[PDB]
Amino acid sequence: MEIKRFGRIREVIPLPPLTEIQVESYRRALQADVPPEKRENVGIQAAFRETFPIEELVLDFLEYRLGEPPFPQDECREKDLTYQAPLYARLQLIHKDTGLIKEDEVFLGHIPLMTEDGSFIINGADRVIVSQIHRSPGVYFTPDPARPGRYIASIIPLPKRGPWIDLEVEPNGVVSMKVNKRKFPLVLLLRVLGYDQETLARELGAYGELVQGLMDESVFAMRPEEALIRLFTLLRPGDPPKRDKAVAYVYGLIADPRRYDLGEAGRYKAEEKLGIRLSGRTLARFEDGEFKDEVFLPTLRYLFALTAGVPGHEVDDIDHLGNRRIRTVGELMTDQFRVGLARLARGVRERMLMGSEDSLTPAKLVNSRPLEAAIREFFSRSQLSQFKDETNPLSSLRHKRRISALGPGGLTRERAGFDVRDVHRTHYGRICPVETPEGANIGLITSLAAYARVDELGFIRTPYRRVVGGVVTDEVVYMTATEEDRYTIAQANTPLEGNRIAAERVVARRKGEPVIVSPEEVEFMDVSPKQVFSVNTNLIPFLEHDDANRALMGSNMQTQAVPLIRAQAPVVMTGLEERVVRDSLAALYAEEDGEVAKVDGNRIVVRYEDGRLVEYPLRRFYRSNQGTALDQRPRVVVGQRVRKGDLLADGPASENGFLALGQNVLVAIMPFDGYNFEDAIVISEELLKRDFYTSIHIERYEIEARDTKLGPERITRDIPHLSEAALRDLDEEGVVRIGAEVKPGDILVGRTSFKGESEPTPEERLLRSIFGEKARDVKDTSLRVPPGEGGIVVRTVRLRRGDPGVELKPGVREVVRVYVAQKRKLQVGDKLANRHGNKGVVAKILPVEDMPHLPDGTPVDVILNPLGVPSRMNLGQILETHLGLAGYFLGQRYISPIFDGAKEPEIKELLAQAFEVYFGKRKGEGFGVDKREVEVLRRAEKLGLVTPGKTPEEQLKELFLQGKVVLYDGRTGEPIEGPIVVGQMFIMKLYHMVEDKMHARSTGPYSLITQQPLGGKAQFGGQRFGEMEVWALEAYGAAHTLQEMLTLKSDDIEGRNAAYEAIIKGEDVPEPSVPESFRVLVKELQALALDVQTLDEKDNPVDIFEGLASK
Amino acid sequence: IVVGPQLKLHQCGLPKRMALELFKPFLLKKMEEKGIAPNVKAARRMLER
Amino acid sequence: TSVYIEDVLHEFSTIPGVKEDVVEIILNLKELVVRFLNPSLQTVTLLLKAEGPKEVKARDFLPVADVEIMNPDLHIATLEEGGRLNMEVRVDRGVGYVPAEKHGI
Amino acid sequence: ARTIRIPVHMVETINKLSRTARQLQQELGREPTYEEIAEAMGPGWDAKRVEETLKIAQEPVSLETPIGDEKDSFYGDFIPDEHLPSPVDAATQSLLSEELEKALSKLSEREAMVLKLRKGLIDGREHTLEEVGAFFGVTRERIRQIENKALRKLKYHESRTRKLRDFLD
RNA sequence: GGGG
DNA sequence: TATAATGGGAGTCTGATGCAGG
DNA sequence: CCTGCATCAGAGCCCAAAA
Ligand SMILES: Nc1nc2c(ncn2[C@@H]2O[C@H](COP(=O)(O)OP(=O)(O)OP(=O)(O)O)[C@@H](O)[C@H]2O)c(=O)[nH]1
Repeated sequence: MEIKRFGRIREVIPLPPLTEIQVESYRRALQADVPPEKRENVGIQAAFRETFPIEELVLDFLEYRLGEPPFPQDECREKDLTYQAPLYARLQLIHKDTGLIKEDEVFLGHIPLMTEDGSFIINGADRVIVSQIHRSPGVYFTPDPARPGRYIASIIPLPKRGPWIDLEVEPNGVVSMKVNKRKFPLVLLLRVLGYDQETLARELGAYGELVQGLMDESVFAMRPEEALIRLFTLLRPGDPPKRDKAVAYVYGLIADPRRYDLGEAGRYKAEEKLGIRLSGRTLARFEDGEFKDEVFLPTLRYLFALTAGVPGHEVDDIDHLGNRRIRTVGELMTDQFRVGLARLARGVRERMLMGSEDSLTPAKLVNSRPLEAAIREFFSRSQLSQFKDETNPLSSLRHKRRISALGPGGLTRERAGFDVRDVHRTHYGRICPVETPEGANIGLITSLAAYARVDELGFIRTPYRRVVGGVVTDEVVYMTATEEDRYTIAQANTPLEGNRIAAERVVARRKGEPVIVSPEEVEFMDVSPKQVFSVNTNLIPFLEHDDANRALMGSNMQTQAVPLIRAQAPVVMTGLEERVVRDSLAALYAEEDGEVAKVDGNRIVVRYEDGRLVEYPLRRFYRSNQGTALDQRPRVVVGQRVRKGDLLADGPASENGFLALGQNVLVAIMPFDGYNFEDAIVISEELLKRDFYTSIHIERYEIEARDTKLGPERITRDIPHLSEAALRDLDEEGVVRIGAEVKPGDILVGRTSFKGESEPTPEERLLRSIFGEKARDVKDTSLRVPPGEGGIVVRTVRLRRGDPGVELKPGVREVVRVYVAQKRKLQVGDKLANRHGNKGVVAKILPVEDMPHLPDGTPVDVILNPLGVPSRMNLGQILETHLGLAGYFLGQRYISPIFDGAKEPEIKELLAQAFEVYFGKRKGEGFGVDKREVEVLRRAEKLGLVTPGKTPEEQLKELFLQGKVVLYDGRTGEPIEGPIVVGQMFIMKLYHMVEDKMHARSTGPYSLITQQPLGGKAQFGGQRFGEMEVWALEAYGAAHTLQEMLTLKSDDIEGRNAAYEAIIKGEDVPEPSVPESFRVLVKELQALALDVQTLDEKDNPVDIFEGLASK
Repeated sequence: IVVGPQLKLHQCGLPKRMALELFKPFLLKKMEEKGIAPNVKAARRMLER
Repeated sequence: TSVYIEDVLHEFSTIPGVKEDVVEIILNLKELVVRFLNPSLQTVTLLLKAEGPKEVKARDFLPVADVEIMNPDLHIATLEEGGRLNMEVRVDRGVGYVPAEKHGI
Repeated sequence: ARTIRIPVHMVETINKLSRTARQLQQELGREPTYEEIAEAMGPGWDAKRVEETLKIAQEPVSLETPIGDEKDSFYGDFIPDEHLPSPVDAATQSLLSEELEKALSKLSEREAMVLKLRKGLIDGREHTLEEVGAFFGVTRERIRQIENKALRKLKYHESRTRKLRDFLD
């Protein structure tokens, strides 16, 4: 069908590569494709250059190299291996005493490599590293809350690279310095820098009472060396103030370009703010034997000038996105790399003392264990390294562009308040105002705006078009927040004739504040409305019509859309759904021009102009982290002529290259018999019949056979006391055959384990003797099927020890994996949502004969209750339906861009053209207006919907332009007493499906210490009946019900055993006994040397252990 | 949870598979009183698969 | 109601030489309209064998007495040079809508 | 240093494997196999012994190890208690004793008394030939015979009251 | 990080 | 069981209450 | 006598919780 696009906005630049924030960050850190001599000092390179040379003997760093991966990406995922490259480093050993030089290339372990789409493979699982927002290093000045006329200057370096500093000015009048939460007079530190009373008086003095308050005579009564010793006694009480020891402490804390690192952004922000230029990233220097100041005096100078009200001095807003920067993958990994390198150096210095000061090379001197652990620690356990969200291609694309304020070096949950969670004015065009979690994390986790990119310093930049005179150039400038506030920025929709601003009054911003301005005053202009919102928000058509709280739900839920076998793109798109599939890397494109030689289910072979017969294998039914099927399908035919960049295969949840998160269904908006109540949804059985909303899902099962002190676990088809009916679908070896239907209780992999000293009790001995069957040496441990799961066995992997290429963790003979698939039809309790935030569970599936239908016999698909619209204020879904109605009959799909879209009149033109096909067909087919259509028209003119005094066709078209049609109830045949809104809507099936969530337990596993039921469905747990639930039972006064919850249904052991026996014998359950978790409480208080005594009414002790604990 | 308009105020819809687990001891006793299984132990073995 | 494809153990397979996956193949066979001329006939089994660079349609099923394929133009599988295909489709008479989990034929 | 204490000499051997493998990884640019370490360790060492040594060297892990970013989940909570009988099993053991005694008496108590002494309900009194000399009521070879007729009548009596078949699991 |  | 070796390395915000201090 | 000032103990529920 035809695709009609609305909107007048010409976007001068396309969206940037969307995963570039990941790819570019790590490529810059490793520089693997750069020749060593040409590397800039950044990332991995910078870490080596910082840690070396290592002093005593001197070990010096030459260069590093990265090898190729031992195994390819697919292979790593299979074998539970990390995708990584071997790292080597060339080191030269120098003897500071002798002259000796031994040089060798030492192996430092492996480093994980990033794939093409911006993710990692860590132990077989695909992972994402989330960027971290934090306060930029630099020098800031904030108002002191206590004294309304004074200020604090804070010098903050990069995280873990130095202390926080506070320069409060105390009530006594002297300027104080705060380091590691301890305070002293700042004048003392100034003298150590070699400052004299003259320098401070002549430099500053202009502020009469402030500069004199810093002056303290006792401090001046000593040369720079004595003042250094004096300060050290303040910071480290009890440590003897040896001159080399004091220098070492203060140097490492202040001047050392190893223990103190301002940022590269810190240097720029400091140089720019104080109007000085920094020679390095440290606050001071050690030069010609004494200390020479860099930062401290300019920072003191700015503070006094600010307190006095000198022009050009302002306080800094700490949530401004110019003073807040992003820490990307490379930077996070490099920080952990730097820690691991410094630890290895501890091993080097300590080994340069023990064992002979001569017979050592660099290869024996280096133990790489500290480095390997730090990198492995970061990737396998950091709280920024997350399990990839790959439910559908958009899930992972969004995951990679997220920004977290949490994690190692940032806010905690308990540690976080309003200023940080707010939407700052500088978020415009940089961080999406919509896409954030609802609940406790609101505002801490956000998403990168679509046109934003992170610069080399770590500040988020956004594009704007230059405007010279009144003419808008095509030159685009990416701006930081600090630089953006200088200019006057017009809105992207301001009218244009050609390249000229066509309005006499334009809508613009100056420092985020909205302002009306004449075309003479316009310096820049927005590139597009798209630049303000995240990628998910940009996928919501008619967004200009949706309340923000609901738009949020629309964004977040597209992440949760399950790939459907029949998946289709929405009939109303925003025009981004093409780009998302392409940047995600889910689909497949042609490298150069060529002709398709072969097309298969498994592969596509293309013959290019070059003559090379490139073969593209297709990924078929691979199981993602969330168990949705990632599978690619061929879109071309043998001999098809393709150009460069044309589609070859469609990925999951994509249709002919457009993002398909759901299906397009015909919807009626109307109550239906209370099956619509409070957001529930009623659907037509026609949807299951034609396999709409069916999705494939795969669950993975695994079992190990290991060596025990009692003998080997063996995976075998021979399992004690089981009938042949039970083993039928098992192969020779005890593994289920590929292509079998397995249901709950069925054996997947047979296994036997050797019986413990529980070697059968005499009760079992006599029973076994009666039947004349020896009690077997092994017991049945077979892997089976959990309650509620099962499907078709599609694959088996078996890995033993002593087979090529495989070695398991110690003690493990063999590992078997069984992949089981299921086709899931939509059912009652599965969850649906559209892009505007209407979400609900399927409560009823009616047979097609009950569904409301159009006069021409077509039944509707979904019935949504109108009560969900007005309080929610998400109207985009309404406009989406109307344009969807026209498209149903005209056979078209639309692109309506956000904020430059299809407007109401334009949709009306399209709706009228549809009516001709819905009606004109009928008038020609020899049918006139229906009797019931008149009855509804009667009711409609009482409503003011149609104008009185027109032919039925004239009135029906009037209703059709309001998006309403006559609807017949399939139960009665009578019309709905009014015209009903009907049209095509895009609705997705989300990841929350009852099959996954239904759970129940009679009795089951218990915890070790408490003897209470376990938690969670996978453990067959019991439900938690918590403090508030007990209150509920208490307020009702249901004491025996409550007592059951506290005893027989949990940790009362004598009672719960006895209660079960009663139910199976038909007796009533016994009165409960003492709960075991109370006995634990008693014994734990005894371990604290407290005597807890249960007493009777006579004040005599009562023994709740029934004699077992007393001698 | 799913809405159930047809229920009277004192009722709820309970999936049969959930009810079988929650009442399992009761179900075992009743299966012996009528006749689906010889005794309590065999009846439980039948519900496993 | 049922399909057996040679060298295929279950629905999620894929056939060398065939463009369509088995899921799509069964999806196309679900559109097949098969008329029984004899009112006494409740079940049959259509056979299809195809090879070479051909687009198999519903006509290519081997003709059986008292059964007429009302839509012989329906596309089934696209095969490529070297692509093969041998299947047996069981067609039944029944009422209403009976889902695959229900009949298990 | 270890929660599970190791003999001082054995700790020395483990540390040797560590150093050895660490050299081996530095020359090979990748992790060594068990076999590569067994060669480097010399005679007496095969790959099997290197693995068993590593199994012994494994240190235990805390039951209180956190799972997840929320600070509200412990590893021990996912561990069932395998020692204490479950309600089903405890119920089963009571029911088994009840059918077992209600079964030796439906032949004769005395031929049940001879057989019951030869194994013991809550005691476990299985010798073989000597001890059985005293009080059953007969001399000594005879008890082996009534053991068979008790066991034999039990076997016939079992096919009717086949309720004991299901206790074989 | 995700559901209400 | 024996050259001599002699002092360490490292990280929010609220309200209530019991304490050395103009 | 009274007031700064620190040290301490608080910060919602249930479910997945992908180790
Ligand atoms: N305590 C608590 N409740 C939650 C949480 N998450 C979701 N909820 C529930 O979410 C529900 C929100 O329901 P709403 O749909 O906003 O109810 P409403 O007032 O009718 O709002 P509208 O439906 O838009 O009219 C509440 O009833 C909460 O019990 C949570 O994290 N904590």
